[PDB]
Amino acid sequence: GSMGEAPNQALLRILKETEFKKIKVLGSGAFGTVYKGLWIPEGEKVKIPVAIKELREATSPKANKEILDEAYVMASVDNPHVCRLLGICLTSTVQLITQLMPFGCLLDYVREHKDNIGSQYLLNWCVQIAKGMNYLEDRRLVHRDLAARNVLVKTPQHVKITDFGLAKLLGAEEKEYHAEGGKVPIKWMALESILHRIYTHQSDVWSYGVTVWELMTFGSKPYDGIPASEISSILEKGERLPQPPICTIDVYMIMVKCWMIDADSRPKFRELIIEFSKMARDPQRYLVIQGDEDDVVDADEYLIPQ
Ligand SMILES: CCC(=O)Nc1ccc(OC)c(Nc2ncc(Cl)c(-c3c[nH]c4ccccc34)n2)c1
Ligand code: NA
Repeated sequence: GSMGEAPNQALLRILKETEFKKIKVLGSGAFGTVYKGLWIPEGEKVKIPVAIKELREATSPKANKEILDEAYVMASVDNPHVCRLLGICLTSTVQLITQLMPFGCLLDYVREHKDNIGSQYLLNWCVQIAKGMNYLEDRRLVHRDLAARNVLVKTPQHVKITDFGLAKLLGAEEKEYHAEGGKVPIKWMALESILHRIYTHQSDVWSYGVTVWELMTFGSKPYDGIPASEISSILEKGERLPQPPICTIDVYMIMVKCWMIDADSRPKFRELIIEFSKMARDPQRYLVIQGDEDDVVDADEYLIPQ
């Protein structure tokens, strides 16, 4: 309890609204709306595809608060497996501008390409998502909303984590974030998060296991048919998501470890990177898929806290 805080010198970039045009709606609902768009900086021979996020809440001040908190976090992160803020645009309700991810979210992707998705892809996605989370952990960020819908696809070989609407920054030696009231997706949440509103890097790991389960089932809904109010008592009873058909015990065991009652018994993201990348060297030994396609680890898969 002696470490202080370093200054955050991230630049917040404010973009002119005239420099980009909307093209079509990509998605919308309660959260707000996301548009596909093209950004054309003033004195340059460049056109950049972007997503334009317009969050919607009860009032404009409410939306603007939430959206500026999200811009803070996204402006502070820079990793190949995490979405990056290009900047914000100061309309009546603020717009978040980010890179367009042309293949959409990973959840819809695995649903739409179920039949042409092999073991190599699935396992590398798991590696890449873990690399993203591990980086976020090194930035002392708890994501709190990791799910297949919140993983975006730049290319089938390259995915990035998105949606920092619920993300929280921990203090220097701080371990937990205690949430107030507020909707959070119960079916991706760790038990302690549901019971006590405690969120940690290890509660993010629980969400990761559920995200991997989504991928391995080719985009099934977790605990399908079950109402959210019944979930915590199910988990308290020791019940968990079932073993996906394509999964070997080796892979299913990793998921179960992510869903341990004891948060500190769950794997660390750095360990998941190692485990999944080892598996990715021999994909068909670990996933058994219809119509598919040394202990040595590369230093880029051996990540040490920063
Ligand atoms: C799971 C649903 C899904 O993401 N669809 C989807 C389809 C097609 C796309 O590209 C042509 C994309 N590209 C994309 N690029 C950047 C962002 Cl920041 C978002 C994005 C963030 N939040 C969202 C909520 C709803 C829709 C999109 C987003 N999307 C996304
Ligand atoms: Na392994």
